[PDB]
Amino acid sequence: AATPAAVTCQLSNWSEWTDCFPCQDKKYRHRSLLQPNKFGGTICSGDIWDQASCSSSTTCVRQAQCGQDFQCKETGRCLKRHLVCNGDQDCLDGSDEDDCDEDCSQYEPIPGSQKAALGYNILTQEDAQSVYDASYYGGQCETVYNGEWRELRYDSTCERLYYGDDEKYFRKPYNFLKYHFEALADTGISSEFYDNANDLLSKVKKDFLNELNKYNEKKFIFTRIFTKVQTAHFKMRKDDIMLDEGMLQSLMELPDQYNYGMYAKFINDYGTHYITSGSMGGIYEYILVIDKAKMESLGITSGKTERARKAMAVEDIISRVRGGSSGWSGGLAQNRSTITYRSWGRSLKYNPVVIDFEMQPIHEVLRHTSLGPLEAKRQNLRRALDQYLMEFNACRCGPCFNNGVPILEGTSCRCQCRLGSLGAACEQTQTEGAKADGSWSCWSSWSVCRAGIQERRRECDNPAPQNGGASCPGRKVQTQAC
Amino acid sequence: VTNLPQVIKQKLTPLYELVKEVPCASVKKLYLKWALEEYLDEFDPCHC
Amino acid sequence: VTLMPIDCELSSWSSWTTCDPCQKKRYRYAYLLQPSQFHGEPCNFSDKEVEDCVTNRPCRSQVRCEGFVCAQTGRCVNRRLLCNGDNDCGDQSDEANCRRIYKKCQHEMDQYWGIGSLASGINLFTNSFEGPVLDHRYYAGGCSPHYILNTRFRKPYNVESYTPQTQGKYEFILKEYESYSDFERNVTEKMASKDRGKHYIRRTKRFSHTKSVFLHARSDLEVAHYKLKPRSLMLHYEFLQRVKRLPLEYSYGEYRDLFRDFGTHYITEAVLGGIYEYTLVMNKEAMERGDYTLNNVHARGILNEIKDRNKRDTMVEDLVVLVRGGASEHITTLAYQELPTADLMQEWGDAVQYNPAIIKVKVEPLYELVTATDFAYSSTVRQNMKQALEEFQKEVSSCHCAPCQGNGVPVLKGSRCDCICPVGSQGLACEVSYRKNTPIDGKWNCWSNWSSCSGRRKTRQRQCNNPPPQNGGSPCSGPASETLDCS
Ligand SMILES: *[C@@H]1O[C@H](CO)[C@@H](O)[C@H](O)[C@H]1NC(C)=O
Ligand SMILES: *[C@@H]1O[C@H](CO)[C@@H](O)[C@H](O)[C@@H]1O
Ligand SMILES: *[C@@H]1O[C@H](CO)[C@@H](O)[C@H](O)[C@@H]1O
Ligand SMILES: *[C@@H]1O[C@H](CO)[C@@H](O)[C@H](O)[C@@H]1O
Ligand SMILES: *[C@@H]1O[C@H](CO)[C@@H](O)[C@H](O)[C@@H]1O
Ligand SMILES: *[C@@H]1O[C@H](CO)[C@@H](O)[C@H](O)[C@@H]1O
Ligand SMILES: [Ca+2]
Ligand SMILES: [Ca+2]
Repeated sequence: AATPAAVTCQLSNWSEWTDCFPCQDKKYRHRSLLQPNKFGGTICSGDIWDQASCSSSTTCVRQAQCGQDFQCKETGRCLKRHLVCNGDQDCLDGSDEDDCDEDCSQYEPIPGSQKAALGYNILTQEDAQSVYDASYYGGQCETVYNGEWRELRYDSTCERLYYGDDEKYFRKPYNFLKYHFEALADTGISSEFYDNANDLLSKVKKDFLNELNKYNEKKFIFTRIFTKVQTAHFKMRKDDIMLDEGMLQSLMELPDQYNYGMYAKFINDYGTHYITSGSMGGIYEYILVIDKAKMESLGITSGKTERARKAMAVEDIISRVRGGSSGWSGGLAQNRSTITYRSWGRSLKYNPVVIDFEMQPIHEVLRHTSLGPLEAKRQNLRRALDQYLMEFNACRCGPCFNNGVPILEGTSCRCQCRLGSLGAACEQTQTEGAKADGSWSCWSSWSVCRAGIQERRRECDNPAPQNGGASCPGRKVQTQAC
Repeated sequence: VTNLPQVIKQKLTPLYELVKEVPCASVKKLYLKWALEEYLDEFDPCHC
Repeated sequence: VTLMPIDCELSSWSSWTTCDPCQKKRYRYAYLLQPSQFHGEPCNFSDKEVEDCVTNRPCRSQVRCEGFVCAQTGRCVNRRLLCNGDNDCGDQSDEANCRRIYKKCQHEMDQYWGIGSLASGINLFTNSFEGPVLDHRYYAGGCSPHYILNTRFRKPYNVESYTPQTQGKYEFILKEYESYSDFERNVTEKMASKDRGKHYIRRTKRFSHTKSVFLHARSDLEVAHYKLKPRSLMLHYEFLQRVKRLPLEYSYGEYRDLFRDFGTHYITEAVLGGIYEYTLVMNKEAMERGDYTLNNVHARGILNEIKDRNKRDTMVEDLVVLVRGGASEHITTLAYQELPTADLMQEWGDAVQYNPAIIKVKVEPLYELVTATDFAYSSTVRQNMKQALEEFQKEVSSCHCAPCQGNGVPVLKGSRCDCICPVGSQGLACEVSYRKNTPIDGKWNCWSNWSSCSGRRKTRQRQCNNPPPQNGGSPCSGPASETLDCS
């Protein structure tokens, strides 16, 4: 196996400080994530982004920044007038209910109201801070029927075994355009088996003798099992978005001039993407694959005799449950049966996961807000993201053995191997004949350009695939507007 | 089924016989008839 | 994989429309020219650009709310609905300052299940509900007692009938085919004299076996029927507000967003059901060859002997189950690989009563919602919307999408085409399989837009798409060429 490439982490030298912005009361500066560590080597003491206290060169702007209607002075939110004293808490300061009759809080927030409001990181697959406001209602009393509500209860005082009125309705957050509650499932199963044997002899004798024999026996099994279940599906709104208060202030805190640090920080805190639509589900996948083989040969002549035998068995088995209870997802993790599926399904009534979703890059959020166009900022946010998806990208996390996942944890890469310890040489049980893919080397920076030509480049992987291994979707060059 | 039925056998009256208490209902009865006759003239399997 | 991905393209922009007199904005749009596929990069940009205006043309936007303006939502409600003890405005506005409230519903009354789900329009081409168009929480007085089993329900004002219509089908097939063959052929020849002798032998076997088992079992269970009223409809306020934001000028991009947000057509009649499709498909084969020979001479003497023996066995099996109504505990156990014991099937159907899918549905184009009692300059908004609806169908129809491998199906959500892969093939284009070949089902390219007026023609081809490569299925579902009058 190849030797390790462990190196200590580097951040860059610092940039020069940003000036002391009013209301923010802060200077900022950054380091360019110059080279976070390869799979081995000690971490950076430092970090990408800095804030320091400073007094401003001019006096802070008043809440006239919201225009003709109210803004909660100690936080971000500019509000439509009807929200002040509506009977519900519209901002983090709560002043929209200070110094003054919605009952709609009778219904709990829709399952997934959180994870669909959270941003997302295509470089690490993690969530981020709230992008939408998961609990903003805009004064709407928009209720949604729970298509899974049906659950049994028994009453000893009157002899009824019957289904409970609990969970029947949810309050939809204003940021979800619809969230639908239709029940579905879909399962797809394959089995393929192949089984072969061959047996051969030859003999000659004269008065010398020679005799030869060959044997082979072989077996293969593949199966794939996929299931999806859905309890509801949803789509976020694409106009008049109410941002998270944390997002809103963290956005207003951004510079009108292009400086990478504050836009990179808002990207990192609010995510690379926002979830535009998704489906709320339980997925169970199970995959089971086997190979076996056995072979022999004999040779006799006059005299002397020789024999040999060789045989193999290998099994790959996966069981993975997304959604359900901690208990029953342990059941269905450990065993596939008419037992483990049914109770897992009962637990998806209570604890669903977002199983599949569609998304847009984070800068598109702004144009769809009530704030009016922010074009200078929106372009700075994009311009930073167009560096960020090179700089923070798991593409830099380097070689993973045995098909391990490269992911950047903040400032430091991991290779999550499916067997053995992480990083280089994840195997000692598997032979050097093991099969593993080639997968992408990173984007270049934007190359030097001409009136009709600019390029950005890739490699399918640095090495070839391990033995018979697969390869990338296939690219070398991409082009840009210069 | 005693608690969730369907219609199993049916005797019919032509739909036009229902038109009642709308403007021009008198005329609309005959016109819904000629329109049903013409609907049947499109729909009758004889075309196939 | 044999790929080089296709990145998105929208067109170069339209010219601007002139400024709208009532929306006080101007608009520019692009056609989607090539969808994202093979994970080629999106270019979506939310499909539009818009700007403010300084023009002073007259506007007649004041279509009178005769009843009461719902302060937040901009809905109007008739005066008998104020203080009915119900939220007719969406934001509870109508029930403010009630000197008394009068209730109507004498008992608790559930919404019929999924009745708020039916409230949303469909994108007919992805076959998807997109977002909310009619207010299925609006009750117009109402409170008429309806029953299903012993449960009691409230009917949304928009709905003509929700009734069980309780029907069920089961269709089952099992098939077996088998075929066997065995052949054995021999020779023997000899000579001797007193000295010399000779001998020869052959023995042989060739053998074959085949089987299929195929099973399909489908059940369709249809335990509600929905019909929406023909018109006099009460709109969901989020739809109503994009409709009040459409230009009277024509520029397709703003109209496109209504179909994205609220669907192309509204659902007018639907049968509401559960389906339980099960299929099990098996092909099995076996073969053998055996062969054995000798030759001998005697004078001194010599012997030759040979054996050659061979066997193969295989199965390919696929199973698919689809279930489309019920509750998650039943749904997973039905979704299990084994043919469902009739208790499961019972408890599943019992829950289909409480969470149906749409089985079959008849839909009307969304411009029949746009109405003079609801919008100013309505008839221009209709004519615009009709044209935009035709242009939108040309965008959402899948035909732009390059063909999937492994007989995969494209559905073209958003602005990306993703090939849904059947059982037995995998990867972005559905390339990756153990199998030799798969039958392909045909679909056309995008149709040519029109020829000239005075008799007009549209034409289609299948050049890559066609069934004959690797011996596919049906080529067709409609007319390979099309023509009409200009007026
Ligand atoms: C689950 O347990 C049952 C009962 O012991 C057994 O029949 C079945 O093979 C097991 N399945 C799995 C996936 O382990
Ligand atoms: C940031 O980094 C420089 C090197 O660029 C050091 O001199 C110092 O740590 C500064 O804060
Ligand atoms: C390479 O890949 C990311 C993910 O799309 C891009 O955003 C970025 O261009 C990076 O260099
Ligand atoms: C390469 O890694 C995977 C395989 O294509 C992708 O998710 C991504 O496109 C990256 O460039
Ligand atoms: C509209 O679209 C073209 C195509 O990119 C651009 O050059 C420019 O945005 C134009 O106004
Ligand atoms: C082009 O024209 C018709 C419109 O009637 C389309 O429905 C079809 O796609 C055809 O090819
Ligand atoms: Ca308030
Ligand atoms: Ca009311």
